[PDB]
Amino acid sequence: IDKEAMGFTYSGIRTNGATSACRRSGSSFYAEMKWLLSNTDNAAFPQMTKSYKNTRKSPALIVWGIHHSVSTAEQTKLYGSGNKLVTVGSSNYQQSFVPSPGARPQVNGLSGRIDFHWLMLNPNDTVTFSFNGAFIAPDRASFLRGKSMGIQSGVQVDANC
Amino acid sequence: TRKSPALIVWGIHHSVSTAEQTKLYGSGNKLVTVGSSNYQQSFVPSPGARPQVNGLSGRIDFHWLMLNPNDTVTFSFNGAFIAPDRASFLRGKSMGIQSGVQVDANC
Amino acid sequence: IDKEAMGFTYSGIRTNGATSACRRSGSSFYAEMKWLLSNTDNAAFPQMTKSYKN
Amino acid sequence: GLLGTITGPPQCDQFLEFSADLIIERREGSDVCYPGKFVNEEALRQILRESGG
Ligand SMILES: *[C@@H]1O[C@H](CO)[C@@H](O)[C@H](O)[C@H]1NC(C)=O
Ligand SMILES: *[C@@H]1O[C@H](CO)[C@@H](O)[C@H](O)[C@H]1NC(C)=O
Ligand SMILES: [Ca+2]
Ligand SMILES: [Ca+2]
Repeated sequence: IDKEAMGFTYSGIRTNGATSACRRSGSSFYAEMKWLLSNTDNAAFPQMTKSYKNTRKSPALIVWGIHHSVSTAEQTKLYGSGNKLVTVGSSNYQQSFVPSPGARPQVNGLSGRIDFHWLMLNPNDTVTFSFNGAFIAPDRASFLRGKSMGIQSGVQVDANC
Repeated sequence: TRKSPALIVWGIHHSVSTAEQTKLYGSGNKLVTVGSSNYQQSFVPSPGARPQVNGLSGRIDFHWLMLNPNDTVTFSFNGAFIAPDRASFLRGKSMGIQSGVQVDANC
Repeated sequence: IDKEAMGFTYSGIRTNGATSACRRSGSSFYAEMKWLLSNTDNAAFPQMTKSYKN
Repeated sequence: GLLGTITGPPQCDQFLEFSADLIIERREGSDVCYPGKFVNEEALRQILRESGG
């Protein structure tokens, strides 16, 4: 894959969400993603709308995420009191999203859960994100390279044979 | 009424602005709950900004269902609903093909 | 199939939900399900969380 | 488009009650007129293909 920046800009919110799960130099997050939060704790999350166009000549993999917190309190803590909606939209896509906060068995200590979706953005098309919280945002879009073959194994690699 | 299954088709209008959804069907949440003896589903509009295809950034998506004989399909809705005026029925046998050449009636 | 209890207990709501469709000793329900109704009519169903481990 | 014979966009006015032994889809076919798609669309395509109309 070849990654390409999507050109998104945010003001009035945070952009440096992190957790003990994704540990880099201390707490961090997904490299090609950006956790978005209300500017301060329990603050208000503004209604935002961001767009990206596939300017290249092959389809573009667009991956976003929804954060179903463990507690409705954590959801108001991060994104703010009030209902939260995410409407992804392209020419082939037309989907809303809503965080369903609820306890889940502790996986990496966090009972919240992130749902990763994806779509193929046709060349010259645009993907539109409209959101006001609980939205893990894409930073770079992925593009395919060439031909390969996917194998799963459990033995050494050997370049001699 | 007939003795062969019926093709019922409805549609949901996912608008561009939540204001457009209020302008048309009124504010508040909208819900369509198609029901039959075989089919229990439910549909909700998703108003949000989209690239404009043929102009209107709104989107009307269509769903379908096969209603058995003597059976009844029940729609329950309060907006953002594209309604079926006529049902569709199948006539018999045919061959579905996909081509890009002429049609020779003589061969 | 072998059935083993899941150890779920509730309060502040009802557990005796039944209907004329599942007929037994009168109106009943599913033997392995428990229809959770609010404690009384229109009483708020309290938010709950229950867990079972295999 | 084959699915347009059910809903009835303006391109499909001639085929709302069509009857055929051989149905020929073309690339230029469009199932729709106001932006939108069909849900489970190939399943229904495959049905109308052998529908005889
Ligand atoms: C996208 O559309 C514009 C306007 O029609 C056109 O100039 C451009 O070449 C298109 N892009 C591609 C990759 O065809
Ligand atoms: C339903 O079945 C009954 C069988 O007694 C029949 O008389 C009736 O015509 C049927 N109706 C439809 C709509 O198929
Ligand atoms: Ca580069
Ligand atoms: Ca036992």
